[PDB]
Amino acid sequence: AVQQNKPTRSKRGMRRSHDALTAVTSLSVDKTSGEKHLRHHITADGYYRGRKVIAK
Amino acid sequence: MIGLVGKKVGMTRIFTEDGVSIPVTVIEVEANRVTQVKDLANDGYRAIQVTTGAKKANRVTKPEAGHFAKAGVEAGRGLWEFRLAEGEEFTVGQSISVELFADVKKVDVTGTSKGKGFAGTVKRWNFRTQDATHGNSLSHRVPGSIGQNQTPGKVFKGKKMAGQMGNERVTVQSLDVVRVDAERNLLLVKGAVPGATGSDLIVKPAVKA
Amino acid sequence: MRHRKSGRQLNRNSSHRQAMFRNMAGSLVRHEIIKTTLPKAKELRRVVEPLITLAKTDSVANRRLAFARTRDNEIVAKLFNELGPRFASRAGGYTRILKCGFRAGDNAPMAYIELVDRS
Amino acid sequence: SNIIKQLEQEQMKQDVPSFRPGDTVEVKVWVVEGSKKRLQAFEGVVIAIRNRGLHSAFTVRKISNGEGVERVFQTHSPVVDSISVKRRGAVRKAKLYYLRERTGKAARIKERLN
Amino acid sequence: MIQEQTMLNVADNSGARRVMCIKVLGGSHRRYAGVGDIIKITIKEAIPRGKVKKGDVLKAVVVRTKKGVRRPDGSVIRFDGNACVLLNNNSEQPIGTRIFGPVTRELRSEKFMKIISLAPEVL
RNA sequence: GGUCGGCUCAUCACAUCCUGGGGCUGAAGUAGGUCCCAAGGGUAUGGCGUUCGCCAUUUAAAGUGGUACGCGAGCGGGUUUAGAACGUCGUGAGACAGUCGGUCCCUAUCUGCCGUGGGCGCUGGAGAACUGAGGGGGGCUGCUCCUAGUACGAGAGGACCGGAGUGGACGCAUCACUGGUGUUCGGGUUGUCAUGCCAAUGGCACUGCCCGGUAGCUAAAUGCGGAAGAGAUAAGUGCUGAAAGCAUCUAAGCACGAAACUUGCCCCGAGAUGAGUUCUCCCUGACCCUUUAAGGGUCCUGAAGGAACGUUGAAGACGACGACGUUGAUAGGCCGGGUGUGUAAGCGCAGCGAUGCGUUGAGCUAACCGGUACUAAUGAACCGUGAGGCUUAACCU
RNA sequence: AAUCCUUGUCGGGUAAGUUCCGACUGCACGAAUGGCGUAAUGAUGGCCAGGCUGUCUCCACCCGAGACUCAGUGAAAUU
RNA sequence: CACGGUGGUCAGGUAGAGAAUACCAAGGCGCUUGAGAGAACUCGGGUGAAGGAACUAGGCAAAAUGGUGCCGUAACUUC
RNA sequence: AGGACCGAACCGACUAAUGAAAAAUUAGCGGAUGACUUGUGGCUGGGGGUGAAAGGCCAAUCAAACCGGGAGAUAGCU
Repeated sequence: AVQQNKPTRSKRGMRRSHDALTAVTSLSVDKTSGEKHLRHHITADGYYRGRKVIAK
Repeated sequence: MIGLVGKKVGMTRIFTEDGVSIPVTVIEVEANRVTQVKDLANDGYRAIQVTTGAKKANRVTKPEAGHFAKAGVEAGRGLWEFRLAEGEEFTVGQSISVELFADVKKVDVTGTSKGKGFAGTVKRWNFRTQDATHGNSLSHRVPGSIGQNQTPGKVFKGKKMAGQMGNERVTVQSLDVVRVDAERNLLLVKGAVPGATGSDLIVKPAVKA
Repeated sequence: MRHRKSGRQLNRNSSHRQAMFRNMAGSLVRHEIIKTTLPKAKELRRVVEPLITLAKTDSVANRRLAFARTRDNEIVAKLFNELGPRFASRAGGYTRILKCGFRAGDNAPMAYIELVDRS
Repeated sequence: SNIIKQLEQEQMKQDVPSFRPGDTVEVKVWVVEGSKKRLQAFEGVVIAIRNRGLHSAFTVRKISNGEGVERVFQTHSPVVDSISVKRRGAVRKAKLYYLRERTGKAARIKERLN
Repeated sequence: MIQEQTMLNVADNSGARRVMCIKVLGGSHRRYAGVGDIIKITIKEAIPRGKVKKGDVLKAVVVRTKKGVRRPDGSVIRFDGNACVLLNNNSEQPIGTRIFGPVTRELRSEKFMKIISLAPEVL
């Protein structure tokens, strides 16, 4: 139910070893608009694999 | 004696002329082909390594390709070893067929069972459920006690508990071999053998017999 | 476990789920493009496309069936008079998913689902 | 699969007549006793059919010697010699399990004419 | 699929209408008795003047079950009620002289040959 | 400054209940008695707060103990609060191991255990297949038949040894069958609201109430298992054989001997840091720099392979594992089939009508089967480098 | 018996009944701190039967809410 | 605490004995974290072969019964 | 007619499982023309009240309420 000894700061650190985030490996560049975006997602302007899939 | 690497096709049934229905697992045993022949001198033991099936030339890797190339054989879906007995010779390119099983009466089929995932003790270990009523509080399928007080003051190793169930190698033994069909590359053995449809199966002649 | 099982539950009971698919599909039909969570969008393909298929063969019975499925007459009309003859030639694949990042309020992955012959 | 199908079809009988639920059928079955095969009939109402090619079955119910008896024949088994429809019944269900809790006059099933 | 506390009907003419199973014989922990399986029974309801009498503890052999029996071809035979034939505790041959209702090929053996002979229909 | 019993889970001892091996017997046989070895596995359901016990019916057997009289941070009949009463004791308040009612909390830090990953290591890197140090699982037993109504015995009765079948309990797998489930399929039907109304549909009433039921998952369903064999032994039996002219199973030597032990069967397993083996694949460039060594740095270079992203899976809590990514069937859709339901709607006929009949085994049909690029799986980018230390030996020249 | 010995003994009920019902040496019933009966009534105590059933043999599957993962917020006992 | 308690008045429709219940009107709301996933286990539900109290201290809990009309209804009774 | 019966409101709280809640929930359960229930106001005060009696209740407090005072009670105890 509850601890008998305050765990150390070292212990805490160890525990949070794995808590670290992974940055996106590399963004993709759209062939037409030249603007960066996540793989397989449309761009902010609304291009995907060249063609303008959605109007702004 | 060596074994073969089939694939589980499905189950069906063979009616006998006598009246009896025999429940069979259809194992498709396409031509297993030798890749490597190990020995006491180089590798430290006699065995053959075989492959089977096809594989995408674009999805077989370089090292994999090279191994196959050396053998002088097509790239199959895997590699499997079989220890050789005294007086069992095999050449490297050689293709073994289900024809091999025509003489045998029983087989040990081996394969990876279906995966139940995280299973509780009731499913995994046949633990008896606790009472469904009569006051029982939040403890119907829970595993009950797991030890003794103070001595030993620890749970013993191997305690039966919940956990990953299935998706593991299992060998059924002494399955009677009903039909060897060299034409259609089939082997019918009586009874259920492990794993799902499409799964690889290692068939061997039965060790106990 | 769920070996070989179809369908997303979507943390809803069955009736509710059905309702939402009816609505969502209808909306899609109306607008030819909607933004929605990705899983939901995926699910929708198996409601809308069948409706579209049904709409190809124009009959009274078919129309009735469509209505039952959807329950907006306008939507049905759209399906039968516009979309069926538009997709007449097309064998399946009437719709299209387009992943479009992440929703602000709950980091849910969104995606535009749109009819194929929209633009 | 394909292979399985192939295996099955070369075991199926080609002479199974068309019967439905509600029909009164007469199934002749082989019976071994000592060293003499003999044919035993089982007339009754077909309450259920299961269609699964080689694994097709049908369940015939009769009232022998007071006791109600159901018997589930595997349709393509060689233990059944001949199926034969004596009478054809007009019912509106695929399965007449309601007849388990009906007797005599209640368990009548009108004849399917034409 | 008969077990302790299951009430069977009686196929023979020994006197008992209704008997209860109090033990499935032939093994430690043995759960169920099917057809051809000897059970220990108690007589719960009997006719006024029969051979047996109410509250008699004695053996019986199960001859029909509602669960039913499989044959090698995969067929199953079921019945509408679970029935047995009462037997002597020692000799284990039937008390009754006349079997009512159909019985099964499962039952035929040097043990229960009499019963089969008696029976109107063997399925 | 958590004390009975029950349940659930056990684990160990052997002073052994069953099964196994043996000596003696007041052991003819069958069945027993008793002692010795043996802890591999097994070792009952019910009737009447209990443990126990008695009784019923089984069983090969229903072992005896330890484990905080094992187990309440795993789950209240009894004793042991407050209410009430009987008997009894007390003048009385009250009292009695004398006799209806009455709150059982805790989200797990560490150890431990069951599963499952991330890191680094294993000395260039990578992809595979192994060996197997070690560890774990498994090890129960009935009945019937034959041998043989033989041996034995006055009869009654009735074998050892050895073989064959079929069960019980337990375990593993599996879904072909028999079934369960199947709020994602089809249908019936009550009340009510809606779609303008009829007809037809949908909502809500536990899936409104039901009847069927696909795939999956599943047991009651159906396959398989316990072994044989080998080695070394236990008690025990001996062989040859002195010490002790004899005798003696032993002191030298030799042999047999049991579910125990080691193997043999199944699973994990090289973090086995003692970090193993085999096969295959990949990288064969420049110059600075000095605190000159397995040193640091800048340009070029970026392999094998990996990861990531996406479509996903009889894999799965998440990671992981598997499949596939247009040189493509990975998923969805579509086509055909199958399965399920049980003759849709609309129209026509018959009927005063409810309804029936025809079109029509129709319509609709999830997770199935076989196909099909219609939709989605992007050209890339990212990590990973650039021949791999020293010392000895043996070889090659 | 709202009686130690005691699971008294006999009978009934059950295959089997320390409970229950009926009867026969009051450890230590007993007559308004009432005795013995009693129809009706009781979320009252005990016992038996019919029906019913996942209570159980012995669990299986399914539908939802949590648990698990992601994003936002963000406690507690204890030490 | 943006968390159970709180007197009066108003009382539509269809079904119904009804202010019960079900579906609706007028009117008012979706309950101030969402998104996925579809393990164990917990909660709240549904169905279950054969058996049917064998469960348990105890049928606890579930299951079942369930309406109107008519026929019919024992002991015992303070009638 | 009825401290009559079945049954919503209303009053209660026998069984059950389960902080939103310092006693609730959902599912059932009892009474429901009466010794009923309820609103508003009033009265009874601490060895005192009230009590169809449980040592119950008297502001989440009861074998003698709360607040302040005697008061730094006393404590051979921790």
